[PDB]
Amino acid sequence: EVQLVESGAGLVQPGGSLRLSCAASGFTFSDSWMSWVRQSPGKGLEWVGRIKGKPDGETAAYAASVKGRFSISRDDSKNTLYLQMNSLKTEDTAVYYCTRDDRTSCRRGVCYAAFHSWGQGVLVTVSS
Amino acid sequence: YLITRQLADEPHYTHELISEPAVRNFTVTEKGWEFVWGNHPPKRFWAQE
Amino acid sequence: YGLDSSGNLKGRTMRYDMHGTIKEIPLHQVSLYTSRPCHIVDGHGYFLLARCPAGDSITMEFKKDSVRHSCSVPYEVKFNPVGRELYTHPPEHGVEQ
Amino acid sequence: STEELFNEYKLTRPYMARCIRCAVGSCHSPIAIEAVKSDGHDGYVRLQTSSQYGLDSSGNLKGRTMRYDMHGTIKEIPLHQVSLYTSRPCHIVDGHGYFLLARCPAGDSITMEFKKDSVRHSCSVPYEVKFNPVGRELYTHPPEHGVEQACQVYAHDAQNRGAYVEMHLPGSEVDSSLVSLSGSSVTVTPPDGTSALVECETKISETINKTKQFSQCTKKEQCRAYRLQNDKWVYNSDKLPKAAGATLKGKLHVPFLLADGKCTVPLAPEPMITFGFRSVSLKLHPKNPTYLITRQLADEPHYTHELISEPAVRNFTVTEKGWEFVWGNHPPKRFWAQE
Amino acid sequence: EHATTMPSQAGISYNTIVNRAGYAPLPISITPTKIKLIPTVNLEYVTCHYKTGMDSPAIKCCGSQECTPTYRPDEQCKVFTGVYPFMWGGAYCFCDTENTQVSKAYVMKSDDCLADHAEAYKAHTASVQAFLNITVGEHSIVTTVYVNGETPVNFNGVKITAGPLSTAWTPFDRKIVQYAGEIYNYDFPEYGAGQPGAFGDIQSRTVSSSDLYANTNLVLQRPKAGAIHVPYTQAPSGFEQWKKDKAPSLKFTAPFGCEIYTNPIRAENCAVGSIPLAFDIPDALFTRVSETPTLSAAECTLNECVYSSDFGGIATVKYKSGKCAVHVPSGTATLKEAAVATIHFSTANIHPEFRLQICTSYVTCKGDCHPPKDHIVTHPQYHAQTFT
Amino acid sequence: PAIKCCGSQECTPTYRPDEQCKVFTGVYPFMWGGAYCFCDTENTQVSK
Amino acid sequence: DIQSRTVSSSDLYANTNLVLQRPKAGAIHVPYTQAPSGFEQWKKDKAPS
Amino acid sequence: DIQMTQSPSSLSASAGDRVTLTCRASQAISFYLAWYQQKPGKAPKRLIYDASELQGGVPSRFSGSGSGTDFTLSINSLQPEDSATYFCLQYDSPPFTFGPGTKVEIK
Repeated sequence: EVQLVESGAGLVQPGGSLRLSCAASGFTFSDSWMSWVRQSPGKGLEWVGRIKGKPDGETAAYAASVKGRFSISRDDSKNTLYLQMNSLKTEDTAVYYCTRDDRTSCRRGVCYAAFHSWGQGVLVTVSS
Repeated sequence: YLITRQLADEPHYTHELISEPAVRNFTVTEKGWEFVWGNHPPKRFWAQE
Repeated sequence: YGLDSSGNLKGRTMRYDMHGTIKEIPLHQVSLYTSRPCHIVDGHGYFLLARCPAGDSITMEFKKDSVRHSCSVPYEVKFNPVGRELYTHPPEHGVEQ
Repeated sequence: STEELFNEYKLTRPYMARCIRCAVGSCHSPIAIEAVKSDGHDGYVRLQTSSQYGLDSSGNLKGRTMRYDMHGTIKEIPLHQVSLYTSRPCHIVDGHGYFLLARCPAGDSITMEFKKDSVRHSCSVPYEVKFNPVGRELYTHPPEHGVEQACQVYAHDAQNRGAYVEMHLPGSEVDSSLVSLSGSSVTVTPPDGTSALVECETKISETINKTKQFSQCTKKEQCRAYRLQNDKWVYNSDKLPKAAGATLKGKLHVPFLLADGKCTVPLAPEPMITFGFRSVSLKLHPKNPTYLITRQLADEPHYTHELISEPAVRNFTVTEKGWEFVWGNHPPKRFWAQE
Repeated sequence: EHATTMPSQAGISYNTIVNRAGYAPLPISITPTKIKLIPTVNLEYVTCHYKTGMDSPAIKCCGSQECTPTYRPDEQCKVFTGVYPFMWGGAYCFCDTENTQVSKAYVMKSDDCLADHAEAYKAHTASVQAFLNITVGEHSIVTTVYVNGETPVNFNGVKITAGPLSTAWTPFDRKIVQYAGEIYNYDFPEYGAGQPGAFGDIQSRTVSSSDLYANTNLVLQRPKAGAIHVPYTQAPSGFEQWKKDKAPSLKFTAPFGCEIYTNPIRAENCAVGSIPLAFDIPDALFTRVSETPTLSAAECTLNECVYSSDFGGIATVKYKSGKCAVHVPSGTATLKEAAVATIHFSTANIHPEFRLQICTSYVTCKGDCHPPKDHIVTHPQYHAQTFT
Repeated sequence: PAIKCCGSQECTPTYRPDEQCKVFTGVYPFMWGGAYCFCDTENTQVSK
Repeated sequence: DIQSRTVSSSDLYANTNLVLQRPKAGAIHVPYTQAPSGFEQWKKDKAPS
Repeated sequence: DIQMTQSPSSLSASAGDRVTLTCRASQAISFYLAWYQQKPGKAPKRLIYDASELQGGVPSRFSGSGSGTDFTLSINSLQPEDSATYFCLQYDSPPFTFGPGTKVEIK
């Protein structure tokens, strides 16, 4: 049982800064593709981001709506996945889920990984 | 065995035992084309304009 | 195949009449081939299962310490593979049909 | 001597692996054929097997004996009791390590078998064995006489020319004989010297040496015992499992490689050449199939290359410029006309 | 009573409207997921290999014998004179002449004739069938209809007499053979015209029967001097020959995209034929006059346009706030949905001029579609073509 | 192969020629000493 | 299909269409389906030298 | 962005029956589809990955089959613990798009 706990959500002064965190335990952390997803009212699940492992450079691919605003910065000193959201809009609010991405086929170097695990989820309230 | 037809009135069926490396240039209309090659599942292709 | 000279049950022996009298051979000494050798699986009653390849005949043979009893017959053994790929010997892997 | 090329194989051990037609159904045979190679010319082929060659049951140097595994314990027999056939019987030439040099003819499949006390161990793999003749005349069994041309053949040498296969750990090997039921418990009984891992259903244990009884387990269909050797090394087989950590513990030199040399190819009968005005009539009487390779020595050579296998009569034309003729492995023969 | 006509094809949503005074149009959305053709099949016979039964010889010693016509399949009996047979313990007789050997050979069927046997068939009077996700006013129920006319369904008010099919086509001929899960088409001989060499060397009316017809050109022959054997020269089995000489059955050779299956005999998804319908819709499922919102101004906007097989189009409208029923009169735009914002459609027109229609009224929509990107696809056209 | 009993596995890159990798789930394999894993599902296999 | 700069290199371009497959239930094997050796085919049907 | 469609959107049924679901794709994704599941106010759950490999923990009455642009999700036996919204995932080319969902309900 991989363990994942979302933290740091609540109410915000919109158009600004905010942080969420996922305090993981249950897998080899520094060799783990991890990702985020968000669920909206009336709209399904959007992928937000995927971070890569130390054997690739801790790179982070993002989504369209979030380039330059959302940034992932993990650290191996503490098993914890950060997301420092910036310049909050009115649709960015959604129930976030930290996830682990197990790679299941590596075809010619570039690998492909689904979303295995999930957190309990946390509510981000962007309003005024 | 190469097993090909069309999904129209005139299927124009081909049953050819390929044993050496071959190349085959078929035709594919808007109605259909089928492709069965050995023990694989059937594939089925259509053409858009 | 599957009995003794006295009628009691026994697993992998064959009984056969030589000039009036029944004998026994264990089945691990009774060979047969078509083109290249076969491999006896099992035997029961008159009938004998085998795992033979394709060929133009069957020759089945045994020995009893000085003799070589063989019998060859021009009955065709066919290898009729499954599916739209024509094998003469099965693969280590594939799909099921 | 023959000791310096076993300084890595001695640290190995043979293994058991699946094959599909053993003697009755699919089985974990100990003479599994991981690979077969027949890129050489004159029937010589190379079998990468699970069994070892040139060693004994413990590692000590023995000459011409094969060394196999049987349900955990290494056993041995000589080599003259092993037989392998493709379609006709082969003829084992030599063995070294995981590898075996044989002189097999062409076939669809290759079968390898032997007999120890009363069983008939056998393994058959669908690996096509290719007789690849040398030259322009295409033979099936090489000749009593002819001419020596170049050839590449799988050599009898066991030296290190530079090829290598891997050698890493074996995976933990399961053994249901270790586990039994003592009426009420599950009894784990490892062999003396090595340890056993027990996975039941919960516990994961590492028994050194003790006939241990486990409660919380009624039947032995639940528990699984894995033998822990972790001392001798193996080829990266696709039919053994893989241990955890590193799994790369050396290299092993590949014997009996493709070496250049000389091989006798047959000469055909000398054809009967009837001269005519701008005409050569070749009466070609072959013995085996033979190539007919001819050209004109001008800008447009009109290259002819025909396989011939029956008595032929072929009438060709010869200009003032010339005409080359090659029947089989005979040397070139040139002709010119004159007015 | 709404009447209409549909293309018989899987995965093709058909969306129609009932325009009548007072009340509003109704979107009727149908999605046939399986279109099947089960015929009537009478078994004629079955056939497998044969087993040349050679009852043992009577050897008469220094005397004669006479045959006896025991009625067995392909029975053949004959008396030979002048034999001198050997056995392991020596010869059998002291009269060289005046001996006799009576041979008797017959043709019983294989012992494996329960698993390896082809069963022949006469076929006729096809019966077509369908599984529909009918939708009449948010009723996405699923059900089954035998398209034969008087085979009504009745779920809610409306009754639907789907039927007939507009063609009597079958891929299945009158004469059919079943073997190895595959249905060949073959003109097998009837029960008695089984010629030697081909399909019909053995004919049994069924499998567990006891009546067998065998014509195998069976002809005995003399035994060699010093041997006890009943030889013969028969026509080879036509079953093995049919197997060595067959074209692939119908799953690989049938037209109209039929998918043939064998428990029971069927040909599904045969993309051919028009299926008519007839809808007797009551007046309880219509309500407009002031119930469906009206009087809006959201005229038309287009966003993406591509004349492709898939729904290559995105058009948007800028607007009470109730569910309307959308439909294009013509074939230049096949709307995905049938009710409502934006729409999604498919077209073969380079410059569409489709008038989108709301329950209130109709609005004009014009654009210019691009070509599609990849020009082989794995889905059939969701739209029918038009001249220009 | 790396067979994990009643758990899971992750592939890993090894930049070799035409390096295919695939993880599998639902295997109940045999060695000479009987079955390897015991959980019917939840077994795993890696083919590289 | 196999391209190596020199005989003593470390890198090699390999496009053989190696496609792994599902293993048979009750067996430990790494099945594959790929294209055969183009070198061998060339060695069969090549123009005479 | 590979705009999917998670069709149907309402495929209710009763116990013991069989049901299917489709997540069709524009571009040709080889086998990298993942059918997931979601419940009221809880997190999702990986059901099938690679379209043919059932996750460890999922009862066998679910099953996968498909390739390219067309896929399936066959429930051989819909017991009443399956009141849930089912999704589909694409992980061959970013963005990692999902289908909207299908709201499998029961009574």
